[PDB]
Amino acid sequence: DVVVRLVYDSRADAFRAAFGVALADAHWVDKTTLLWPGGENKPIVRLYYSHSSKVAADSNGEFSDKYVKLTPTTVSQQVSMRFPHLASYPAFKLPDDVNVDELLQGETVAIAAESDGILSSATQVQTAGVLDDTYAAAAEALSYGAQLTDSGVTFRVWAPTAQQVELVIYSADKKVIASHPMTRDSASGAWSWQGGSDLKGAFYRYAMTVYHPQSRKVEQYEVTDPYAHSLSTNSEYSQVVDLNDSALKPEGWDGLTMPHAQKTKADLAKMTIHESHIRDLSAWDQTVPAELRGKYLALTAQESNMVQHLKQLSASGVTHIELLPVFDLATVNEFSDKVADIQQPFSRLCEVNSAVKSSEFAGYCDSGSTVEEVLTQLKQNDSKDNPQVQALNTLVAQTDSYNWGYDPFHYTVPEGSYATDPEGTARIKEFRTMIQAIKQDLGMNVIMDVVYNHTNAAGPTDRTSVLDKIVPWYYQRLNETTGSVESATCCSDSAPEHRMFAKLIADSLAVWTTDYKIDGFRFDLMGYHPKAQILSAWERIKALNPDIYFFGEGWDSNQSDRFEIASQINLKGTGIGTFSDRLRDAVRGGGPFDSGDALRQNQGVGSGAGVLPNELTTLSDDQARHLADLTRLGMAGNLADFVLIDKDGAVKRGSEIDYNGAPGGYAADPTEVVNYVSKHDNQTLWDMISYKAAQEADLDTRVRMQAVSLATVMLGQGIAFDQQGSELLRSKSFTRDSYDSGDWFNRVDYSLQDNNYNVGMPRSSDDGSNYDIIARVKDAVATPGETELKQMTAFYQELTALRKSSPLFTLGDGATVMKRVDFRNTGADQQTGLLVMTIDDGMQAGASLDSRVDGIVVAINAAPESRTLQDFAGTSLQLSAIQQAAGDRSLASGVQVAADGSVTLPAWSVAVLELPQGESQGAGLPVSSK
Ligand SMILES: OC[C@H]1O[C@H](O[C@H]2[C@H](O)[C@@H](O)[C@@H](O[C@H]3[C@H](O)[C@@H](O)[C@@H](O)O[C@@H]3CO)O[C@@H]2CO)[C@H](O)[C@@H](O)[C@@H]1O
Ligand SMILES: OC[C@H]1O[C@H](O[C@H]2[C@H](O)[C@@H](O)[C@@H](O[C@H]3[C@H](O)[C@@H](O)[C@@H](O)O[C@@H]3CO)O[C@@H]2CO)[C@H](O)[C@@H](O)[C@@H]1O
Ligand SMILES: [Mg+2]
Ligand SMILES: [Mg+2]
Ligand SMILES: [Mg+2]
Ligand SMILES: [Mg+2]
Repeated sequence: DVVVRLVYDSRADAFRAAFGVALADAHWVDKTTLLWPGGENKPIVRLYYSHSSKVAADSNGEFSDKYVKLTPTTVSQQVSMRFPHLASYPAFKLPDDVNVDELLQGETVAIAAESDGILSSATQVQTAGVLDDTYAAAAEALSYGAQLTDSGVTFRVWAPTAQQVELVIYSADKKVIASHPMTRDSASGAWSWQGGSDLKGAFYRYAMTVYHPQSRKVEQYEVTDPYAHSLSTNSEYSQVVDLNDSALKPEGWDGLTMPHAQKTKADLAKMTIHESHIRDLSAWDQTVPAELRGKYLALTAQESNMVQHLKQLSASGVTHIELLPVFDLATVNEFSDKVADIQQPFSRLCEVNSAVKSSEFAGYCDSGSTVEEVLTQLKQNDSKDNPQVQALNTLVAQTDSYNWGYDPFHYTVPEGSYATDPEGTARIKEFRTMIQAIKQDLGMNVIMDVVYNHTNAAGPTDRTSVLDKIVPWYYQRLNETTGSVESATCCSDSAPEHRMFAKLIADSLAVWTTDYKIDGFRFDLMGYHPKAQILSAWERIKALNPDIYFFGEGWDSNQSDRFEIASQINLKGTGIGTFSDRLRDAVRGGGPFDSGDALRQNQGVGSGAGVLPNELTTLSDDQARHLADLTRLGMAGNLADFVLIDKDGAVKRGSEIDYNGAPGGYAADPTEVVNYVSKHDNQTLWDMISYKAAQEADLDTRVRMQAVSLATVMLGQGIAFDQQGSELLRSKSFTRDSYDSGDWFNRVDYSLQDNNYNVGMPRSSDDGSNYDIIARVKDAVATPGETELKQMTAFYQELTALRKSSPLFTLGDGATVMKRVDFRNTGADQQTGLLVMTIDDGMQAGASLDSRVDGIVVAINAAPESRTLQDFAGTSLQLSAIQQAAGDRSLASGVQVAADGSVTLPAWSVAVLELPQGESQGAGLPVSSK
């Protein structure tokens, strides 16, 4: 056959380098199929390979490395189904005798040439597809990690391209005590090593010898176990652990039960979530013991303000705590001597942070002040023209203990910095002690926020690249042309469409479910996962805990060209929940990406769109009433098929109500919809109201706007979700994206002195464009103090208590919602901002689900006027006893129910009314025919 042929010492030589290997747009997708544009209509197409070096031209423009001949072919059905985004690529066939194993041990390069054997293009090869086709089924059948057995221990790691893998065993002091070559299984490409039970507690890493296509070199490095279940401090070494060991469990752990049922849809619909962060809970609470502040174990401090506050929220109807990342994140240093927090001396900050020591704040190094004391004194002269609080805090953020933690280092070990001792197994028992305290002592279920859509890093060099060091280019999603790891998620996008990463996800969830007794999972950026993968994971976890609940962010991920995505639209009818942005934006106003004056112009139902305009808005009545349509639809569970009367009087199904061009209603059951008006992401509800409220809306009115906004969630049929501290009017001083804004901007004050509003301009890098609008709105009214915080907590607990009190609020099943739930004050003659929902328990609905009532009315008067309703004239309607008992502290203070059944609501009020049930089920509130 032909010889494919082509600072330098000749032009001739530099000229040859220009025709070399470029990009990575060839895809080896199965054993015998290669997809590559560069080979179309070319008489010579070959896959060259080199075990130990780069496929390169020799001295006189010759490609001498071993090659395999490729013949043109057409894509198979199987290939097009697996990789639809590649189905248009020119296909090429490999001989069916090719030793795939041999080629995958090193570099492979696709090379094309003309009839005379002259080179046109040469590119690197993406091999994830052939890896799955060759090894995945065999590898899926095995179990991974350091697995203690009755016989001893079996280590296993999947590394189908590695040339060598050794198991390195370390002493407690991190000295090498053994290095064992592992045994490669040819069918699966897994490597294993079996030893005795004496390895319990040992530290270990895998020493890899593996080609990495990013560097094009056979790399040698030690990597922690992607299936690690225990770690040394800062995740440097994995550790052999038996999670079933009683020494790693609090007393009574094996009998720990879920306090709230999750079996039926009606059970699930009661879910009322408090989204919390380990430091946000306790970092500021002086009544938590100092050594437990910012720790899992703070939840055991029963006498603390924070724990007593959570206990009261639970008693009032908050049912679930959702924890921001408590798997092992990368972005906090777990070595305490490398960290400085704001409660500590400025001198400590300077010793750990060279950016501070070289900054304008260096003069504070030998002061006697703490960092917090310095930040406090910086407040008085802080402004848009001198944003000095955030200037210092941005430096503090580099070396503090604070991060949301959407930065996965190891998926199946607890985070170490939240433990009192991050070295070894201690964090496991502390984490479980926290879970037990939440369930047993606080009476709430636990949801974990999980982040399988990306890794913290990829490539052969980064400290936190684990998966992409062990099986390069497999676990990350790559650009089809360049082979670069995509970053659409924020970071290093993962590839849950690949079989062994799907397996890693499911195996990880199994540990959190069985070993840590987690009750549900919130999937970060779930739209980057295939629908089929999320559903497969759910099927596997339901075998372990039949009542587990999955939900996540089902936003469009722009991955639909590669697979059917796990989105709001596509998950309809599956029982997987998604956050709904429909009611969220209708009630808050605007959207997450608004900036500048739009933050004020875009009022929501909760901040007086239409009815109480500010000086900048141009919102029309029609627009306001459209937001109310989205809000009503969301209060009915955001169902695709729910029938309502829209702002123009037209009969519309939920899918026909527009949300920014998309069908508004998307769900089959309300348990597929998670409603919210505040979350860790974007501005807090209070900060949104502060951006949007008319100047004449006083402080007490703004507190009621907060409660009215939350009422649309708490009294709706969707699952209810809220940010920790909404009940305390929580502010982040206008910070939109506070993931690294530290204790200062994320403070929640459980001593009830203030809501953390007006503590300095937020981070300039992301909110600087908002400084002008912030300065204009910030000082309109006073900052909330103890009086307003206590009043808001009472409003909040009134709402959750109402939701908890009757199964009519939480019907669960979509057909049941359609049979029972209706709205009044609809159409072109509605009173703007008055939301009136009815829930039938009468004879036409079916059985009485609530023996105390024949029906419920929810009236939310999001308006500065009193409103009168005649819709229930002649009925026996009564204001709920829960609200009557709150007197002038109720959201229903001043509501009048006249003798004739007419109801008058004051401005910015919420009333829950009921038809008392007598001897037999009554007529109720039948849904109107449409
Ligand atoms: O340096 C890593 C990464 O840091 C920053 O990204 C962070 C986002 O700013 C932060 O909001 C958070 O984003 C997650 C959302 O909170 C979560 O609810 C969901 O939507 O997923 C988001 C991604 O996980 O965390 C990310 C990562 O820490 C920064 O913006 C990036 O540019 C930077 O690369
Ligand atoms: O991923 C990095 C990104 O994280 C955070 O952005 C998140 C938004 O905060 C969050 O609201 C969500 O945005 C979605 C909208 O809510 C939804 O209505 C629709 O428009 O889709 C959006 C996603 O395309 O998710 C994003 C992405 O995580 C963080 O705030 C950003 O600063 C950061 O860059
Ligand atoms: Mg960590
Ligand atoms: Mg930080
Ligand atoms: Mg793409
Ligand atoms: Mg009844």
